Amino acid sequence: MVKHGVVMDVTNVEQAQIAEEAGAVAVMALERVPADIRAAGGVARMSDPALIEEIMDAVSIPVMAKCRIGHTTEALVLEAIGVDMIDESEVLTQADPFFHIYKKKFNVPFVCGARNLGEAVRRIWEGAAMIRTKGEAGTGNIVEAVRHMRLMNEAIAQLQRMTDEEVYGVAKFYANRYAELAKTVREGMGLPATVLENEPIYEGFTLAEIIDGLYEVLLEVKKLGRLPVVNFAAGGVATPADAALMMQLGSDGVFVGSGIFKSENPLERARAIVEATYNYDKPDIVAEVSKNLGEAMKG
Amino acid sequence: TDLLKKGFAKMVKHGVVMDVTNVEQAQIAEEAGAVAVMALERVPADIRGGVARMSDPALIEEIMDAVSIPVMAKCRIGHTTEALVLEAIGVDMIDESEVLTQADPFFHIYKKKFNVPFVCGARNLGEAVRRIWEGAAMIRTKGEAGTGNIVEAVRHMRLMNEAIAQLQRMTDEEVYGVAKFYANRYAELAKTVREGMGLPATVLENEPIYEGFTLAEIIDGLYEVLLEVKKLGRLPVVNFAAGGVATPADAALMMQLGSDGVFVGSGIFKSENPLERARAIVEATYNYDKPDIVAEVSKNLGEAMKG
Amino acid sequence: MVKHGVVMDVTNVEQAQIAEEAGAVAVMALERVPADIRAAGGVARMSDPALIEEIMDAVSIPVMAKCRIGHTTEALVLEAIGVDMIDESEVLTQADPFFHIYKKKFNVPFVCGARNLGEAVRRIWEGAAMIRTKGEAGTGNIVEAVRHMRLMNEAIAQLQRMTDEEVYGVAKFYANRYAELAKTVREGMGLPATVLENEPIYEGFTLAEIIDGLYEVLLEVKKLGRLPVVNFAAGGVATPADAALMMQLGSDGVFVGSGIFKSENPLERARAIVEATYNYDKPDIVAEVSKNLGEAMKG
Ligand SMILES: [Cl-]
Ligand SMILES: [Cl-]
Ligand SMILES: [Cl-]
Ligand SMILES: [Cl-]
Ligand SMILES: [Cl-]
Ligand SMILES: [Cl-]
Ligand SMILES: [Cl-]
Ligand SMILES: [Cl-]
Ligand SMILES: [Cl-]
Repeated sequence: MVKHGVVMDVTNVEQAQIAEEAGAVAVMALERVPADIRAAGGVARMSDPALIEEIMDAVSIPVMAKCRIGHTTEALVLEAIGVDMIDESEVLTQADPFFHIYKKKFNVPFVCGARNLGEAVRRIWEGAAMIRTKGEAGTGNIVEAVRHMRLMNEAIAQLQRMTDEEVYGVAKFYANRYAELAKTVREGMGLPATVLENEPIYEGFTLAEIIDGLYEVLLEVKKLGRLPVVNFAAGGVATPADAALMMQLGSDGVFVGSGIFKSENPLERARAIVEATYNYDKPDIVAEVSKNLGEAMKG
Repeated sequence: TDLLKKGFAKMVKHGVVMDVTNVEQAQIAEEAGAVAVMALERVPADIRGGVARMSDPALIEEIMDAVSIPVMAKCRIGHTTEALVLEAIGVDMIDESEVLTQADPFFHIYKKKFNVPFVCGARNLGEAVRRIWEGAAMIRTKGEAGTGNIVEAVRHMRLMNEAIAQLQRMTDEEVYGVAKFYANRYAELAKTVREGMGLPATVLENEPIYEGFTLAEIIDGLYEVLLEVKKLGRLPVVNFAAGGVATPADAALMMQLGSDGVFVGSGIFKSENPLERARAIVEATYNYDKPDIVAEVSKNLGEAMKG
Repeated sequence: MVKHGVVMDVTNVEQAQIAEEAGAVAVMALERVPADIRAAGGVARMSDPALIEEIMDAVSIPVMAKCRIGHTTEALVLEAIGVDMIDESEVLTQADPFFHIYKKKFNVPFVCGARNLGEAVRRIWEGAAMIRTKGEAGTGNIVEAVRHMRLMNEAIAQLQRMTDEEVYGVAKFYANRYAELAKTVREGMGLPATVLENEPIYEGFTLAEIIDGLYEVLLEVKKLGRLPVVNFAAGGVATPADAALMMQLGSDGVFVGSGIFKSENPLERARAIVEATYNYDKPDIVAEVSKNLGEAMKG
């Protein structure tokens, strides 16, 4: 699993090689860049396995691929063809409106997006091995990534000031999202929209067991003062300064999709973002690589 | 028929039913491995600007003569006459579908008096139970035909499975309470009419409201179907997924969610390579628990549909 | 512990002996009959130990004594002088407005009043060895005893139709009464009137542990189809027919306070109620003993 660096979105062999040449730590194989996914519209699904394999053969760095949220068979396909990591992302069209994939039963690692601590804890409990503190992919606006990293940092800072009993109270609150389907159905059957805490609602787990599960993850967060899994910033990174900004905010690394290939000079731009990510604390370097970089993505 | 209706349905389970608009497609569907075809003038993706009605009987007969596998056809909801026409020309099964323009805003066809079996759509348990009590021999947990977005089909199967899981934890008295709630939909016309006559929008439970049945009798009917659902832990009839199946992985997903099979409309003929695509969906449906097979048939399929 | 029969309230040696002569299964020693306690007013407390001991020496049947609700030192005194059973009753002036005595740490058995299933379960969990389904002592009106026995029977009948998961939901609901003090105090400190389920609130037990505790008692009730401890009816029994009525409703026996000594012929009246309680299913006997019984308590 990647721990530092820049993960780049690529749509073909040429881009995958450009990414590696630039210094990417890994690539994200997909048929449509996020920026083009928001505009195009339609239903964005898992990419053709043949395209992903072609990319896997074209580079010597890890290859990631995304599947729709809740689409466990798309994920089983990506695992079967051997991708290094699956990204269950909101970038694509959600397949299951109630539940995310139960990632723990898979062998391949998953990276999941999260807008706040509650989402991160829930994704981690279901099996995520890496978290993507995302904002809004395809916009080229770093504010969304910043808003969420701020929300994440503040939530963790406040969690560290709580007693375990108060942390359990947070776990209990975060667990409610899992009972949404059960309550909706009960209402549809003419009964109150409530649930018993000892009835199965997700993968055989009862609300009570889910609470204990989120509680154990929150205790890890409290002890570490951060998420217990690698956490990269994503969505909106368009310039070397944006990348460096996310690192200063505590990100372990960054994901870049539209910012590179939707800009004027992809290779040069990519190298610059890679250098800024490794030297986020060196203004002179960030400044030099941003010099004469050319047009950046609109957004 | 009674036993013959469910007899036909059990032979289509585990397979893929494909929508076709002509002899060529029907034939492609057959060589692809479809268990049956759904004949119609325009696929759901195209259906969605005007009034979509039953297809010309001549077009359906041409399709029936072009293939050796069974053929189904659609009729508008509540359109008893269209259904009677389809039965007369000999289709193997009638699909009272919401993809077509609803003809009766108050009631669905009373399917029990027909000889030919019916397949009806359902968004949740309540709808499935009412369609089944009306006579449906098959249910398709519908979603959003024509969008190529599997989310709709998933939502409804999730709702169906969760409701059935909750039903099994109830006593018979509690199930009766659910049947009572489900039956209210049949009294809508009666209440609206009473209000129009200047009286409270209420109804007496012993007055006829549907096909001669009183609300009280309808509740007992729904109650009996619910008891069957409770005993079996699933619907008492074949249940297929329908909606946005556009890829082999989508079909495999529905099967893993418990579907007995899948209906594919726009996903095949609105794609780049119809025959190849159809073949891949058929194999993915038969081997939904085989990641390697699903992956294999997904490679180099070409562009799919969207919406 | 008594299992059948009539328990009578006595205020002196003469009454205690009358009670035994009549056939009482045990006596309840106190300085003021309930009917006179409601009228008199003032603060009703534990009786003088000397009076209780005099009664203990005057009879050959068990002697009970009451203490104020929550008054654990009054109870420790009754235990020290050797009473056979302590009755923590609402007949006397409540001493602790938040909690009842933690009866489990005592050696002597306790009998507690209950108006409904929730109260019975809570009293049983805190240690009660016997329950008194009471209505309104001192009134001579059997309706209060009947109302509560009806409420008790119906609640148990409905509990038997529930799954364990639903029973837990009832246990959770019944447990809330214990957090009243904690919520009041938090509000007094300027914070929301809420509590964390893992913080101590009663005898070191957290709300969560109390819930599991009430849940285990409810499972016993569900399995038995009745309370897991002896259950007598009390308050309002003034005639032989009243006693027989309570037995037909499912009572294991009856407590009689005002009905006997506040009537015209105590001894004769007491014997009649004893006979009616043992032959509650024999109208001819109930009728014969009610014949020429004389004036009954007003109320
Ligand atoms: Cl979430
Ligand atoms: Cl509960
Ligand atoms: Cl973190
Ligand atoms: Cl309906
Ligand atoms: Cl009526
Ligand atoms: Cl089913
Ligand atoms: Cl209480
Ligand atoms: Cl809590
Ligand atoms: Cl009882």
